[PDB]
Amino acid sequence: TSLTITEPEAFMAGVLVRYRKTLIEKTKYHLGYPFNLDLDYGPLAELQHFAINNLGDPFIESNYGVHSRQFEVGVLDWFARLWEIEQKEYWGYITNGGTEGNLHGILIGREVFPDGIFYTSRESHYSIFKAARMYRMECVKVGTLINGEIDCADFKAKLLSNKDKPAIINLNIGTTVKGAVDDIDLVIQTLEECGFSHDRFYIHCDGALFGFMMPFLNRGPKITFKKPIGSVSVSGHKFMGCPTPCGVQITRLEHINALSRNVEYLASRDATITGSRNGHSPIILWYALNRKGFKGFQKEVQKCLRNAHYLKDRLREAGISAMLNELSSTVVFERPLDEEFVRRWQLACEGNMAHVIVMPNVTIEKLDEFLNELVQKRANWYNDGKAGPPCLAPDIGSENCDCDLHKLEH
Amino acid sequence: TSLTITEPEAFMAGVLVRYRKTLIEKTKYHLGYPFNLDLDYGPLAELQHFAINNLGDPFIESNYGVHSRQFEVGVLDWFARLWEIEQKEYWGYITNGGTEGNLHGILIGREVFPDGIFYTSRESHYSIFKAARMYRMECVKVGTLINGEIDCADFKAKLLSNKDKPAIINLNIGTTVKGAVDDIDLVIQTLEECGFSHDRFYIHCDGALFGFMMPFLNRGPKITFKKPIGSVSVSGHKFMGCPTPCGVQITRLEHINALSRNVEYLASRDATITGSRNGHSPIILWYALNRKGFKGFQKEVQKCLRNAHYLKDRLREAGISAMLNELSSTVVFERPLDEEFVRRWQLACEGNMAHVIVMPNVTIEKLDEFLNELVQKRANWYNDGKAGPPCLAPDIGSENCDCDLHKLEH
Ligand SMILES: [Ca+2]
Ligand SMILES: [Ca+2]
Ligand SMILES: [Zn+2]
Ligand SMILES: [Zn+2]
Repeated sequence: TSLTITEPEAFMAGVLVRYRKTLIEKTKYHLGYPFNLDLDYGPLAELQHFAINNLGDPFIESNYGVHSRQFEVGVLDWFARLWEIEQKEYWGYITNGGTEGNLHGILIGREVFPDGIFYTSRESHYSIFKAARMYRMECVKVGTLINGEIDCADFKAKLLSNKDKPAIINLNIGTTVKGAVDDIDLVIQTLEECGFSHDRFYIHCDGALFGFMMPFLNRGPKITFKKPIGSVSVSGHKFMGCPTPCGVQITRLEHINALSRNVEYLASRDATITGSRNGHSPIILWYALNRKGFKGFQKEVQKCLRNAHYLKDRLREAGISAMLNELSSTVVFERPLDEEFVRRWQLACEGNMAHVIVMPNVTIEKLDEFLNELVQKRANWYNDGKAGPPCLAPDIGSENCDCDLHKLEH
Repeated sequence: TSLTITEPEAFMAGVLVRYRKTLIEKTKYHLGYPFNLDLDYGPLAELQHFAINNLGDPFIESNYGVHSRQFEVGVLDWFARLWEIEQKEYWGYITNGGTEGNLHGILIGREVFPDGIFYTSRESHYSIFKAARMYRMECVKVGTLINGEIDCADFKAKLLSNKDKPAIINLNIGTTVKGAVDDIDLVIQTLEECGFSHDRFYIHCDGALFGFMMPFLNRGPKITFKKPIGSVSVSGHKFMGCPTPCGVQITRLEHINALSRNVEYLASRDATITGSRNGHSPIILWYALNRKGFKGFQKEVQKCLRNAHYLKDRLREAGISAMLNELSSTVVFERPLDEEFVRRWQLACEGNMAHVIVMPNVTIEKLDEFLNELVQKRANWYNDGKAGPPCLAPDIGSENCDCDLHKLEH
């Protein structure tokens, strides 16, 4: 459905009204992807009048004056507080998304250790493997437990067979498909007891969704630069919500010296992946953090976990295979067989799993509308004498599978 | 000037009114950077209500439904027509800027030729060298004529000393500082006559500013995939104008197969540098191309060249060193000595050069306000018996220098 451009009104603002309609509709039924669709930023749309560009370092003002560094630096300072690094220990910037933050953090680690072996789990986001290939790093794929966590036994095994070289590591704070959280503490411990001291490994934390969310609980492996991590990224258009993709990458200031170069025509430094940078995003994220604070976010997070547990419980009671990890708003379940149902609710699918990500816009009323439809349609899919439901035990563990075999065991 | 975030109105919408004021002011006096500040996109700011995300390939719809691919594909088709490649010969996407397009095009070339030597001029944008380092390519810096063009003699010399390996080449369609245009035709010719056939070289065209502008003249070395180029990038927030940085990268479809990988949870492919992608940009660029067409752009371009020639002429008549290349809106001139004057007009500086880029928002009335101030202040800078003006002959040629020595020669 492409929309051809013709040489020279009505036809154009006609299109905006129709498109706006299809977006309202798509927004109503969206469940599959970790994007917060509850956007409360109406006062800021004045600013679409200016060409805001934070071109260069956030902490060194370029000669391009139409920028939002006041906001950007505010937001970054908040993130530094959130992850416990002090003003004079940290560098970072507001990115174009979680994949830019991954490319930045992995690049930083390659520069700390050019001979470094790179390690990540099999359930790392495609951005991580893209980065290693772009960067010509040796990528060792570490195995994974049933639930998605990195397997620190297989990790240990792999560390010891490359004991000469330093270790560069990506950890998944909330894997894309299953919503697992790599055990930072155990990973650190495993390194130390294979004779990797702090000065022979670099850890990047990919927290595109859950990295934002986890500091608002009193639970789980804390993300803090008091541990020997190297950098942490988050996507701003995931939990916080932002009309355009953005994110936040924060690293140790010591680490940024190897990337940072003066660029005379900016009167700034280039330590970012990008050149020109979105300067609306920093304002949008500043507005949100201010309106809501750590209390407003903690609420939204706790309600999202509650609503995911609800969804999971309702699915199990309908005898549909489903899992929800401890620290997660990602409900993995039996992949709907009706692919037009998949497209209507915009579900992400891998193999025999689909998932719903319960973002602030995802309400109980909306989960019920969905469970209604899914249950009605499921009845026509696996009726005798057709094959009967797929077994998700290999994906989510047999405790969570409700196929013909595993429903009996519970 | 950072802006601290505090836990919970007036204080916030107070800030927006003050910030909006400083942006109006900064927009009034901006001359140094290639950003079109004449933004006519008021009807589209409704859409800041949606989380538009073109996540994945522009031509394969992902399951995330809140996207602008209708627009994106329209815009890309227009660019394909503009650079003369047919619907079934080309792939491309709307990027986050000219640096993403550079990283994409250089990556494509590295995959066509993994053993390839990379060549660019000394006056390539910092993005180009950043890419080669990120990508661990061998970068051979080719020398440059006075005016900024790549020196195809020094090119030839360098080609022949690496005659075994294939050649990957970046060409600067409008260099950042001086506004030069690498001679594509001559570069091609030089390759052919050093025994590089089409299947042993890849050319990327960096056209962040002037790549958009040049097809609207009947002059200069035409950008066309009928010649053996590999890819062309442009920045959308440069000439066309866009509140957020964006761009357009177009390559040959044959070339994209080496990067493109299916990602099951998108139900799309990943052939981009990025993951999540701005889906407002494609709409903004679609609106602009439609309102104005090839006629509206041709006008804006011709007026920008006219206004640059004006600025240059006025500068020479005040006996201020200045150059304007043939195919350029970039007026290079004696770097103001008053750095607060530099910051007031937001000029980009390198060495003894500054420059004004004459973008559609840059009017004659505004150029005159600037020439007035510059001329008044210049009188206090080089009065006897202080040193007298710097010599820009090494930078811009002695025909364009008006120092104490070279002003005599003309
Ligand atoms: Ca329960
Ligand atoms: Ca003239
Ligand atoms: Zn089973
Ligand atoms: Zn001179």
